[PDB]
Amino acid sequence: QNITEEFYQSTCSAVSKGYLGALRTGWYTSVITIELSNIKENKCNGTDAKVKLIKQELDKYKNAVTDLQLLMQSTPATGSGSAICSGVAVCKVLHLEGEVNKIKSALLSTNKAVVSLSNGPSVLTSKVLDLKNYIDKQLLPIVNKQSCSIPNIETVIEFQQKNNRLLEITREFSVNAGVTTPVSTYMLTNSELLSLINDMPITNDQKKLMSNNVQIVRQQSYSIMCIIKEEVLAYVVQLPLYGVIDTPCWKLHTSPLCTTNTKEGSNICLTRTDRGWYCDNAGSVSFFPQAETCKVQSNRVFCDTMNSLTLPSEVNLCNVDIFNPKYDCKIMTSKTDVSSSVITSLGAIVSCYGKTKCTASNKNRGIIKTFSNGCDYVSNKGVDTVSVGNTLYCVNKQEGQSLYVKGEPIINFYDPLVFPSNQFDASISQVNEKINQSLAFIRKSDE
Amino acid sequence: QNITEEFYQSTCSAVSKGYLGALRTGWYTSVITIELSNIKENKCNGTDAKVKLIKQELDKYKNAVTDLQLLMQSTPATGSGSAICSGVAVCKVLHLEGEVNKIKSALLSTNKAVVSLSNGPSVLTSKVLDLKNYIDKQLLPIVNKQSCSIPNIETVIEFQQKNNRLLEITREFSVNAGVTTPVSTYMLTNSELLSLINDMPITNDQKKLMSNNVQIVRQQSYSIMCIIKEEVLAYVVQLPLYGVIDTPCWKLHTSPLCTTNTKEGSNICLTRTDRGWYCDNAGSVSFFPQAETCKVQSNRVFCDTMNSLTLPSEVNLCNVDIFNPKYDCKIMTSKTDVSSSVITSLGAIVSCYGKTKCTASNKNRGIIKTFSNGCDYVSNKGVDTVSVGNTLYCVNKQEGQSLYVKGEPIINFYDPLVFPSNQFDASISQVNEKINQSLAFIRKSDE
Amino acid sequence: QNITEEFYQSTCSAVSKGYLGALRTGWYTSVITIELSNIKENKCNGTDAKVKLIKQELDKYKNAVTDLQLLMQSTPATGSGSAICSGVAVCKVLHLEGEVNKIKSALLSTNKAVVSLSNGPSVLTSKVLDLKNYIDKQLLPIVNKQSCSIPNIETVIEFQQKNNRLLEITREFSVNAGVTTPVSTYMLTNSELLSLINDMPITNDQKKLMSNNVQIVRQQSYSIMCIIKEEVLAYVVQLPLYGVIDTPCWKLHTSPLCTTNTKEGSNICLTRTDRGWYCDNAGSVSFFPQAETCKVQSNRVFCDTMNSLTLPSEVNLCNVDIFNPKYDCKIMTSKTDVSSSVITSLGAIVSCYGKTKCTASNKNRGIIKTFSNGCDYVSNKGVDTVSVGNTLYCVNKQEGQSLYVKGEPIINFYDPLVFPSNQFDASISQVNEKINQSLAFIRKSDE
Ligand SMILES: *[C@@H]1O[C@H](CO)[C@@H](O)[C@H](O)[C@H]1NC(C)=O
Ligand SMILES: *[C@@H]1O[C@H](CO)[C@@H](O)[C@H](O)[C@H]1NC(C)=O
Ligand SMILES: *[C@@H]1O[C@H](CO)[C@@H](O)[C@H](O)[C@H]1NC(C)=O
Repeated sequence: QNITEEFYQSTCSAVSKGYLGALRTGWYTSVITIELSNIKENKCNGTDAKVKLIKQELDKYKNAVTDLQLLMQSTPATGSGSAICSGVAVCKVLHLEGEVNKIKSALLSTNKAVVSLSNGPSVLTSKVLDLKNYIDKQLLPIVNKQSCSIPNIETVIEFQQKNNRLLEITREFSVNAGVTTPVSTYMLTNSELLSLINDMPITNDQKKLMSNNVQIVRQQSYSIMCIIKEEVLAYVVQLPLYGVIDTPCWKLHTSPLCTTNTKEGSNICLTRTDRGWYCDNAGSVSFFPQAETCKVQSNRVFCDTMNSLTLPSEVNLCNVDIFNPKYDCKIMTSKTDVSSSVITSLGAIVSCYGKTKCTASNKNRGIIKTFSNGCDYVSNKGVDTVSVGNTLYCVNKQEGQSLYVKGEPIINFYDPLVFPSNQFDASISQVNEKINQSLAFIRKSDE
Repeated sequence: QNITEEFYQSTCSAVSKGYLGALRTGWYTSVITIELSNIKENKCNGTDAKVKLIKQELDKYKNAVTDLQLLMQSTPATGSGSAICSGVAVCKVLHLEGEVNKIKSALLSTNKAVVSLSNGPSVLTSKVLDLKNYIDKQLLPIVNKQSCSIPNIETVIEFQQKNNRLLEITREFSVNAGVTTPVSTYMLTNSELLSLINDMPITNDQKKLMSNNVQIVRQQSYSIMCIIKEEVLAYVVQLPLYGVIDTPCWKLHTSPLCTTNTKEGSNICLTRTDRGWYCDNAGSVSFFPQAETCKVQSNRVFCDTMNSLTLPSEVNLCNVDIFNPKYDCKIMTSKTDVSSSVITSLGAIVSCYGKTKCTASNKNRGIIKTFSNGCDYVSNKGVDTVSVGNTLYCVNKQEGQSLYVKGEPIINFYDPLVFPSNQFDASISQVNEKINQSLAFIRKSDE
Repeated sequence: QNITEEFYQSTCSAVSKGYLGALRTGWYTSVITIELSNIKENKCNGTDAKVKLIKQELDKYKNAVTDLQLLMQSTPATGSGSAICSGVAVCKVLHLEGEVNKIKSALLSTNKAVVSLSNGPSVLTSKVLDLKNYIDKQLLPIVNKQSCSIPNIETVIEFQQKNNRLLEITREFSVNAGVTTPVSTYMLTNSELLSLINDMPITNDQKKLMSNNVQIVRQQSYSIMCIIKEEVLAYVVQLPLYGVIDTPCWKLHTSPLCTTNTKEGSNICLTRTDRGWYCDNAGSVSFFPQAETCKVQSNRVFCDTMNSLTLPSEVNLCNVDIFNPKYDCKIMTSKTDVSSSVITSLGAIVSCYGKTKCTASNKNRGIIKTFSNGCDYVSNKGVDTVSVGNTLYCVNKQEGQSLYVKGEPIINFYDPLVFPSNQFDASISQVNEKINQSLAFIRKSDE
């Protein structure tokens, strides 16, 4: 893992390079079945406590079954509808007549089986729980008589253990309108997930990747409820396919860059916009503005292209030349010089203004650097914490090399009188045009 | 269900009509009691494992009881205080002396009972768990001797099952400062909720509505902890009363509308503001800006007026004439032409700019539409996915009719030199006044 | 508890005073160990149901152990890395050879013990669960033979109870990448937390404070996973140290202040910015802009300085003189006069504009106050609810004294023609300078 960082003194921004990205570009759906028992209440003369315990657990089984039924009778729309059409397409096929009977026959003797549906896909189905065999074989002879037979206490415990997975799956599907993410161990055990990864149409290097990051895989997966019909509970798990592997990725960090005059009210500020994760993707750059869309593990990043923006690759030139014409680099302006700090991958940017006490300390040496007014940076080599005012941040102690790219702060190139200080989604060149417009009103009204 | 949609080419916005709204306007509180056992530790000479299991579960019962006590001794304020005064008013009455004794007497023989409190309301109380009868009858003869009696293994399992609901209710009330939402199956089982709906002072059509959408009802309900006193645990469930039923509701979708010049830096943008859910409400329009405030089920919408804004009904004319003087329609401006798409109820708005590759595909036919630069729309009829750059969205496959309302994009009516490009919460007429002000500075400085 | 409030009619803002703050300034780490059993599968000829139940629970024990191992083999970075360096420093020491053996020896006979690590700290270690003794003593004689011995049903239940805490701790550490907050009862029981508070190097008054607010303490704590190695599961709990106790704190509430002309489009608005919690802190003021960073219990506030801004104490003069030169008080401007209300600690600010029906009611008297157009305030004395349009808010019924500070609304001091209506993070003096600039263009172009 070659993680490196670059602080640009001129724009008060840093870029953390060297990350290998795995971008989600496709979906792999799989059908998960639970064999249920079509057992209407069959209540008999019962008294001894083992029978009461069985009848109680049996009512919890019926309530979970009717709840999954009212969940499929009326399914509320979810904010995930734009990401689940593939798994939903499998559920719509399962609703066809005879289709639940097909998977019901293929999984008659085995747990796993490939099934060609009436919509063509050769989908892979599994069978993680068998309640029809247990209730109809171990319980009906106990409840299908004039008076109930006495089950042994081992059966009471075994039925509470088996029925448990059904109750938790019904709880998640009910509170989330049939669509859950991340995918829990109740929907798919770690053992079942690794077996599903092994059976995926991916390279052996991708199976090793998803198997070594199962929690991230779970967080980028969906579990979709299909149907309860004819003693079968089926639901689709939608797993990520990372069509982009090992693509270069980097993270942009930005902090306010103000002037440091001694008279308050005479200072102007500037901040680069669009901080977050950038990855090379198909001749363009995929930008992820939201913080939860990229999970990081050491050297590696796992992003979902669902919540990304597609930018031309020239967007990276804002990191090397912000005044560069191939790309209109974006900034925001204000006159709000409040001190702050940003913890980067290998150090910390500190924007210190006013009377704020900014410093960087080592746990055993004490304060090793005092920041003056302006925007500065310190590496994690020898630094443990950074204090800005009354706030103390912890520096990431990850190994890597930092580079301080010295340069004049670009905020000094601007005349304060004509500066646009109210700008939000503004470009470097847009700001220069507003300055030419305020300068033309004085050029004409001097001549 | 008559769901229809209208895309306005002129403003790059769409309106999804035909939804029937159910707006929350009132609250129905109900008291939920759990009979507890005032049993101080009564530890005796115990050794056999059944006694250990009982004593362990009994300590978990005392810790849950003392935790509910420290929860009512000091109750942290919650961000829900502006929505729970009705249920809280019932809890303040329960704290009166003799009032817990009243409900304790009315529920002596039955589970449900109406109780007239010392604040007048005829409230409906229930009794979902009876631990006083079970501990004092089944457990004290086992622990109230010199040496403990041996309980059978059926009692150990039955006590872990009954004590379980207490522990989960105490967990939710403890982590949430006594106020939980949504209302879980631990606070109120699906069986108890449907019975509470049946006993509500609502029409039979509203009971069928809440009973068919119990999860949405749960998400729009509160469970408030009252008091633990004199062998009684009481808490109030605050359920929604939908005074507005079947009111017309619609959803506004907006997307950036920019000019498409070939020289970057010469383009101006405009976006309609206030996207979200609108419902007719009491001679006005209730607007819901936040995304989680309206749950949708097929044709129907369930909103809470707690987080809504009240607008004049003329706000709908921004959908028919945005240049119309009865209402100052709102826009935001910029020069940020980044491509994007919005998945609507029956199609997709696509704002394509620059070199971005925007398209709409069918699963079996491939690309069926390529968007050019500007703002456009495509219906879900025959369309499965929409790609903008490296991002792929899924189109909602819901049945309904779309209408493409052709019209000149209003961004073309604006001169770029005098356009206000930094506007956030700006009106159509506000922007026109800023244009008259920049045009007067050139009219006077030409004459 | 002396809670008081002050409404400033001139700026449409209120300040709730009298709160005693407890600001987190340090961390107290403690090591929590669980003795595990290094037991490879030792599967034997087993058939009777008690053996099946044991073997099932034993596989759930191994899966939880391997999951904690893959969690420590690859630990994903978390957004909490800037707040956990202290507890992480203890985990890095535990990874040293012989260091897990040290705590393994000190806790050989007792549950609690102070341990001097190979990094100096005298840390306090505990031992909350002993699975090595239970599996190796109660289970291996049952599974380490040619054919498995029959365990009694008491052992099956006791092992499911003991193994349970391991499975829930592994679930939380797995889904959260080894760092959880708040700290659950699974990580640390209420009994263990109070005992940890008693053993803390704090005054007796701080132990009473944290013990009376354990849920807030839990919400401001972290549980960090260390290592699984040599039959020991260790994880660090990072508890808050409140170096600031009983410091004066107050909460600023702001609401839009517009003009009330009868011709729409001629009104200008202004809103004070930086609403939230303020606390005196080390010669400065700690401001908390985010809503979840301060938990309130009656009179008291518990904040974390991690997400605060440090402001000069002159920031309070925006509450007494907003036109005052020692501090540049901040405002935002617009022309968006939409009615709204803010529920304060002791009353409600109501900003009423247009045709909106704003009122304040008592539950038994009905409407007791009708607001006219402008910004106004009403105390909670005699008031239960406040209605703005179709929205009804509940007034906090907390006891305290309100003071209505009468004054001319400052929005009336501004000429509408030259007002800057697009301002976001703007100062009072910044706005005055933009007004001098628009007035100079007319002074020179009249002369
Ligand atoms: C003003 O416009 C000219 C175009 O001739 C350009 O070269 C110059 O950079 C502009 N001024 C500023 C301050 O950007
Ligand atoms: C300028 O003001 C006049 C008022 O006489 C108005 O009719 C016109 O629409 C305004 N101009 C623009 C571009 O809105
Ligand atoms: C204009 O500038 C002068 C400085 O001489 C200042 O005193 C005055 O307050 C400014 N005007 C406004 C409206 O703030």
